[PDB]
Amino acid sequence: MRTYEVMYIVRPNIEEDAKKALVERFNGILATEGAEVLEAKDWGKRRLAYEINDFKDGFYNIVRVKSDNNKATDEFQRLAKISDDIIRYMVIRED
Amino acid sequence: AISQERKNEIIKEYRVHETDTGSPEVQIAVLTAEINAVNEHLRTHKKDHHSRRGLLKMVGRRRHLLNYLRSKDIQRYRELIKSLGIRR
Amino acid sequence: MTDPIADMLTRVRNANMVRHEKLELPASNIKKEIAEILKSEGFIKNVEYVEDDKQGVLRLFLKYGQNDERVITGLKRISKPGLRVYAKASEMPKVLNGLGIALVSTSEGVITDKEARKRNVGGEIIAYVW
RNA sequence: UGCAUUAGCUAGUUGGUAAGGUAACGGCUUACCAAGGCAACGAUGCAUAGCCGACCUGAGAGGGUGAUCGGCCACACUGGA
RNA sequence: GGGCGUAAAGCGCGCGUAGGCGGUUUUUUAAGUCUGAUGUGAAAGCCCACGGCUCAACCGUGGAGGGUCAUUGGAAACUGGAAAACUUGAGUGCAGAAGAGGAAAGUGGAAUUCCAUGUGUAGCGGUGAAAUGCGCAGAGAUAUGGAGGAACACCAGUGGCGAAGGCGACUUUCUGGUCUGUAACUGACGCUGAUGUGCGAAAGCGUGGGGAUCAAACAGGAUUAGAUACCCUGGUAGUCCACGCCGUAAACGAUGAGUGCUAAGUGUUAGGGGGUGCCCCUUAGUGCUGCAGCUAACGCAUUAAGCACUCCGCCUGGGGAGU
RNA sequence: CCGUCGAAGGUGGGACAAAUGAUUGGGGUGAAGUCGUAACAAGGUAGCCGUAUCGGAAGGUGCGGCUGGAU
Repeated sequence: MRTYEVMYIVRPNIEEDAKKALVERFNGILATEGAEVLEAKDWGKRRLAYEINDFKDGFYNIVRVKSDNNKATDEFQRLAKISDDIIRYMVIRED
Repeated sequence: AISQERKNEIIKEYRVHETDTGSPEVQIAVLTAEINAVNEHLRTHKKDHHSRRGLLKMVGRRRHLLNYLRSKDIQRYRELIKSLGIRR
Repeated sequence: MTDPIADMLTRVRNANMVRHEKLELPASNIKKEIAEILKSEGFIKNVEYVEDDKQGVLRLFLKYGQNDERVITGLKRISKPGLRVYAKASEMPKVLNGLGIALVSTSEGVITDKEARKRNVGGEIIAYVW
């Protein structure tokens, strides 16, 4: 019904061990009460076309997350503003 | 609640060769699972009162389907009770 | 359908007021001779034969005069579901002593009121559609 | 008969069989027997009245429905054995 | 022999099954309408007649005679309750846009008060006529400045409104959720609804805090043949935040209730096509536009109270009585 | 003789009733003798709901509500 395309970017300096626990929390709020997703990915070394906060790198893990309870793209938006973990996210409502 | 193909395994294994929904034993089974599927949304959303009556209406429409199950179904009445988790 | 002749009574009456030659009364399983019981006299004129499929719709084929003169001055409901108006050997009514045909069905199907007293029975006339 | 200025009642309530003896089975007692069950059929409280065959009555649709005069049911200061 | 409006009538109670009652095609084994044991068929019974008492009580007719005591065993495609089945128009709202369901706000700079020191001394709180206020042993006026509040003028819109319920000195939260053109998914159609959570402006409630330009009362000022009133004023209370909770309304403009159709639309905040917005866009959340027919009239009609779909329902002695 | 049951009575507290004084109210009354436009038009204050108040009878300075406002 209400699909959401979240394309959040992580910090350029984060340990893999902590990165696994960082994506676990993001996936925990995305796959909460039913995942209903398409396919997960894990982009690595790459360059962004636009610059935001003058960084050096940034791990990627953008995955499609279809929802019906409208609670998967809730905390995520707040996570990329209050805490200093996410920088550039996304908020697409297109099916 | 559950997705079309995420709860079509119950219908297929409990319905005759037709690959479709609308059966009295299929509707009752697909509605009972829906209540359990929306049971996690009935906890956090307890302050709201515009969905609590919705389940009652869903059970009210299920009564009619259950009324036909009490007509002439004895082995088809306990088949949707010993297999799932309900009373009677 | 809550009332058998619900639309039936709200069709001919409305068609006899707006002058509707052809009518479209939702035909049923008993909505045939009940809407054409006055086919003997001329109240509801007459029709060939109810032709449709599994209770579809039946016409009445109403007819008027030169300046659209309606013979029926509004039709009201009397014998409906629930209560029963069974005229036995109590007392048969009379006004002009013979003219048209009404609702008196027993074991002869659809009969007129000419021999209504002869049979001394008063039931409701009905028939199937096609 | 209703109570709004009361809204509830039966617990061997609901059915079990056996000590007898009367017009009779016998939850009569007989051995034992349930939880909120019975009950809305207001059972359980009241209202309390002798009951009927009758005469007026809307024009019929509605409504009344006992003084007669006989059946019965009573009573015999008060109770009780 | 009662309305679902002035009459005799708007449950503000928006969220829910009183089994009273609200299309589901086909379809059933016989709920059923009119036939069947009839002997009996009597009666201070209206007995079809029946006996006279003149004005009075003069009583036989059980078959007639009804006041009988053949009305199916029965002919199912069918009040409320429907298995095989698909649909959009509604479900989340399928793509939409203003909603940020919601700004309380530190650095903040603009004030009635003291005073650094000024529209700094007649400046302001300041009257239907009727202003009170700022030393008598020592006394306000705010362009400012060293201050703001319950901090905040504009984005707060005939907004989405989902129940009587539309947000900020830009500003963040998605919180069920409601809607018009559209149907991706199974299929199946009622009562402003028995769970009316007793939700419910308002004084009173969990007012944490509260009382400041101020402001009831109070000093008062004022008439004319008549006004402690009201007006204004120094002037307590009186108005204020999370924390069981808090309840009448002009909740209904005295104006609640499932109908449509024989004129067009269907606006709002601003978002949308046929394809270029020229022809289309039924209509709803919202503002509703009159004509068949009713209603004694008044008045209901692309959302009648004509007539085909729910329980409800109000006038009963005017009264007394809302006591 | 032990016992079994019985009327009857002393009465137990309550309800129940009826007068009695004192009362506190009704429901009008003694007919504008007591005071007054207590309200309606454009009603010296333009109209009107629940309320803190609320009078020998008569309301409004608060609390939220009102076009039912004329030239």
